[PDB]
Amino acid sequence: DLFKKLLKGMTEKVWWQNDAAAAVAATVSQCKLGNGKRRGVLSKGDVWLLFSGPDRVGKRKMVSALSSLVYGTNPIMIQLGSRQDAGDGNSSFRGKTALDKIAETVKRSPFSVILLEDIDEADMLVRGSIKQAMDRGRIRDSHGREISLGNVIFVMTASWHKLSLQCVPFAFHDMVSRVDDAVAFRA
Amino acid sequence: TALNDLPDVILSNIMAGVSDVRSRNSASLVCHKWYLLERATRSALTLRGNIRDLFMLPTCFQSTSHLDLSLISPWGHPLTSAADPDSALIGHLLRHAFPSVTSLAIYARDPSTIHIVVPQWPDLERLKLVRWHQRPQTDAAGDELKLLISECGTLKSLDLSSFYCWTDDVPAALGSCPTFAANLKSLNLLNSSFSEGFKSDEIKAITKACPNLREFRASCMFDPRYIGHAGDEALVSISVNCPKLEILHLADTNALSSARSDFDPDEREGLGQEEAKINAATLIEVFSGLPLLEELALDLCNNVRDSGPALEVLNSKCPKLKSVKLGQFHGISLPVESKLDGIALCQGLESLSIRNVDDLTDMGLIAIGRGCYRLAKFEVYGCKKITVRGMRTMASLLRKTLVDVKIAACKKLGAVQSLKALEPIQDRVERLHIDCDWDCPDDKTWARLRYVSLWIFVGQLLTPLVAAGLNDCPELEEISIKVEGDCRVLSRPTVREFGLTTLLNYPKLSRMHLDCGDINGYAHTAPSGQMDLSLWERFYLIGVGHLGLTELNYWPPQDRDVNQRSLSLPAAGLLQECNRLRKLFIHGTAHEHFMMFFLRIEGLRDVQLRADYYPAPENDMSTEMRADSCSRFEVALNRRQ
Amino acid sequence: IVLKSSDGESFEVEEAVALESQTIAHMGVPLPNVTSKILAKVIEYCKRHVEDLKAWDADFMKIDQATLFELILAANYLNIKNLLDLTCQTVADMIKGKTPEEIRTTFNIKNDFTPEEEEEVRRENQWAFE
Amino acid sequence: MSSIGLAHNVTILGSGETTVVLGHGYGTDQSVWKLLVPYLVDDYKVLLYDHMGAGTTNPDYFDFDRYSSLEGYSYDLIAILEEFQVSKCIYVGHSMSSMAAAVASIFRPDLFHKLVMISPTPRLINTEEYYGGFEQKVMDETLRSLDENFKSLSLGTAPLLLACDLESAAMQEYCRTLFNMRPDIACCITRMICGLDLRPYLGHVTVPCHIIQSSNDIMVPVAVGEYLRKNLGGPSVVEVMPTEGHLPHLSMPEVTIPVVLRHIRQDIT
Repeated sequence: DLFKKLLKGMTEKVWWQNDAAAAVAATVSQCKLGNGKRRGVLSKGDVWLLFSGPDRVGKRKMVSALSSLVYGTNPIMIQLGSRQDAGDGNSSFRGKTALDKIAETVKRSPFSVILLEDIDEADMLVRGSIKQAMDRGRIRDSHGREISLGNVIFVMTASWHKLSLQCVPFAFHDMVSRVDDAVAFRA
Repeated sequence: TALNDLPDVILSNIMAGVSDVRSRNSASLVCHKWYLLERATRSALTLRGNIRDLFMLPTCFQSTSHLDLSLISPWGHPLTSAADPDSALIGHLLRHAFPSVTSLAIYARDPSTIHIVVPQWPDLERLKLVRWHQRPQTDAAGDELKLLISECGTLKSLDLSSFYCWTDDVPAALGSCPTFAANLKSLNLLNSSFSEGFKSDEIKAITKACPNLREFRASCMFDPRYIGHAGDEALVSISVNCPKLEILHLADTNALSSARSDFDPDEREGLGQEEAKINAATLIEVFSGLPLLEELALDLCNNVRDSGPALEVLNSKCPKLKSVKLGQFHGISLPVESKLDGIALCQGLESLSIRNVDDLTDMGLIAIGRGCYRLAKFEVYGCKKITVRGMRTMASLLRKTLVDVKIAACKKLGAVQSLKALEPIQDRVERLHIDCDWDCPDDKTWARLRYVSLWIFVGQLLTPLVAAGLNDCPELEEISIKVEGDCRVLSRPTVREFGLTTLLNYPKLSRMHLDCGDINGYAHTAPSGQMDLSLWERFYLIGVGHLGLTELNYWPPQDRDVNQRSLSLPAAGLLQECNRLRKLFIHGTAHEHFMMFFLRIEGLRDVQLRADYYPAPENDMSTEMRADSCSRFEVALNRRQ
Repeated sequence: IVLKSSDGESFEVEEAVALESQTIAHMGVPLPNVTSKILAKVIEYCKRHVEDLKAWDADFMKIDQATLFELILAANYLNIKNLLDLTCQTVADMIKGKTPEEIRTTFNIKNDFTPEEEEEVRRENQWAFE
Repeated sequence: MSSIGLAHNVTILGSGETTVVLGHGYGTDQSVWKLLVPYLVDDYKVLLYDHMGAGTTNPDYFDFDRYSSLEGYSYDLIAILEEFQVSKCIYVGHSMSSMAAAVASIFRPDLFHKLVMISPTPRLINTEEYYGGFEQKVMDETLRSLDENFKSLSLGTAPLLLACDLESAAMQEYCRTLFNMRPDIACCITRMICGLDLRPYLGHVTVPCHIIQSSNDIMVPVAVGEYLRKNLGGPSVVEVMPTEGHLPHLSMPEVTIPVVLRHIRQDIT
């Protein structure tokens, strides 16, 4: 019911990625319904998705569709790789790094979707912090403050080539193991 | 006859009655017999010294029952380090120096500190752990709190209101040993530094493990938007598992924040303003299950509506109830014709705290005043409909008993309106809080007023305070001023000074709290044409030297972006001018050059930089504070003759 | 019941007023360790105890040093916990807010501290947050 | 530990064989690198210290005669490097500290492998033909303010003159941290900065220098990078990042930090 109710919209927007859209629709539906991974014995609200594949604009509008459907809000545009535009490089935030931006956005918006572009090109520190947040359920900012993840939808755009383990570099294997789901976008 | 001719029993009884530490130190220098009496009858000691010279600890204080080790310099420094094999000697030294300790307060920077110091006193009854730093990483949860469980133990009271940890540590430690949890009579978990409050399951487990609790305070999350939020089931489990409860204090983590922008619904960008999973029937069952309740506090950040019937049941089912604190409880007083209802039926109340009640009107205030005729302390926050007439009539009704009044964040009640409303009890009120709001539209001796608390927005002046009505206060001794706001958008003030010289109108003023720590600005780099926090510190601290202050707690304004609360040059220079200062506590950071300014004060004795905020600086490379600087400053201060 | 002072003055007393004192209740009833006015004020306080009040307790204490110490000794002898407690509190009130020299001057106390002793005591006192 | 390591608050972090030395600018201390240090400890050994004028150091150890010239700071840096057995270090310095590091490298070339420069300038006072700093009047006003603060403190009054009271709007940002020290020490350091002139010495620098500047910076002109590139005696490279303010490594970490790591890791120059 939930699966299709968001699946037909995802198909409407990204119809060239029907199989991947169906897979992530199922995963998001069971995660929100509670049939997903658990942070140990206790249930967790945070959902981490890995969206591989070379289709970037399709991926972006696709997560936008999920944001507008399940939560009725716009996505938050955090990038980590060599994709910076005139919007992400915000000098208004002042003394905030990428991890600081992620932590501040999570704190201010505990109920939304988070799109992390190019996790492959992210710094080692950022990936380690993401692993720590996925393990402990709390993300640490640059100043040591701990912030609860709430149930924030987390989607990270990689570019390796359902995600096969053979196409993932060894350094990212643990992230794929710990992540709730991995989806490979078709070319 | 004189004291030396009197029997020593009456002399000891007299000496035990001296509570001021300065007077006790003075009396210990009178004669040999007085020295022995004072050393034998001293009960509470707050240790003052450095970690380096801990082995120079005096052994005279053999009869102290309450020991406070949380203020050992450097503040927050690890008392015991596992990297040092001789750190185990500190435990033996403390055990030998204070063998009769029953209440202990210690800064638990490291689990080794707990494991070494706490088990030294088997007869320990009350324990308070303090930690404003990051939680050390452990393999499991609650490992550091498991070190409290001793084979020989009667810890009765546990206080974690200032001990930062994960909310899953407490249930894990309490479930490890049933005897330790069953022996607990008091449990304080009202920590505002928690990232989020306790889950429903964590609350259930904590209450299940401790069936003999008499006082219970906890920071819980009641937002239904989260998963596992505390709700009706958690409160029912609290009532069922702990029938002996006398104090129940449940509050949202945001409700405990110092900044009003965190819990005020009007100051949040649409946050809150939604019903919580708490019903009138659930509150009825909870209150029915707690016959021995004396103090109740439910400070939620989510609205609970039509709570009147529950408060009516409170009077019948809780005869011993004396204090009620309600947060975002609506319909607490909805009078019809003239019949009292809601909180107005609790005639046994002595103090009532009210926050963010939409349904409250003037008639509701009149009903509360007429029904709760025994009220001695009244506090109202965020009521948009109450006016000067209703508050004044309520104060006139409670004229015989009301001595503590707080009126904050009331739109139609400014400073002038609040002072006019408190006219009937002007000659009897002892503690008073008002908001320094001068923009509200629409015989005078405060004879017994001793404490005044003020809240003012950043950039506003203090001069109109005297003209507002707080003119003649012959007995005013302590004033607390809290300043909040974001100054990154304000311009340079047109008036040079905040107006601390206005406080010269009160001749008995000797203690001050200047809380500017909630001001957000620029610390060392402003973008362009902006003003750093040094200008605002100068604006606020000009004229502080003219006041005859003897104690001063100062909170430097913070820069949230770079996470620093440093002292600035004008602030240190102006604080140096206070010649009569005896104690000076700065809740921030300051490097050696500015700290050495304070040696010019001849009467200065107690100086400390206390980073009692979350998160405290982690090490010496994170801020401008160094352990060597603190040691040098302490040595120089103790060198002064 | 009628008591008797040490000097020979005999004063009457009520029943609960006498029951206020543990020594009197446990035990003519001669009182050879007390004076006359000492009995007057102690029984007056016991009366007021049988019958907001801090003003009365304060205005009671508007007496000289020597008579206050006589009240000290009498309250200890007759064993009233309230009398001993508030009289000792009154005594400790003069202790607060005075330097050791002031206390010695106002209490007739001879200083027997050598400068090295006073210095060691001060060094010990520096370990306490006042 | 050692007296040098205690007088300068020297801290050692990280691991590996290559050592990175971080030198803060005047008016700040080693805490300004708190955002850059985590990116380095994984694969580099980080040495942090405070020069003697810093507010976090003991004011008694400050020698007014020695620290009236940059050579005192250069000798202090050399002593710190030799005490902790540091060779071929990568020095990352802020304004007016990279100059001292360059002088030290002139004295001891073997100690430095490369120099990373964050908004440097050999001379802060503009001349008729040299435009690489500020006019004499705008810094004379700052010197007057510092002298007034020192005079007021000597009399027991509060020093109430601030960098935000200057009207240049570039003096306010540049000299903001100059009021973060004891007024006499601040006056001595500011006079040393005013009298500094390393233009003759630029030819003797042989170690590679990586110069980093802010785009269209209003305080230190971008032409200073080209002047240094032309006059430095060794290899050099100039990079421009879109930042602003006196402390880009603290107020704009997301932009300054990647450039600093790129220049630290890249050695071709």
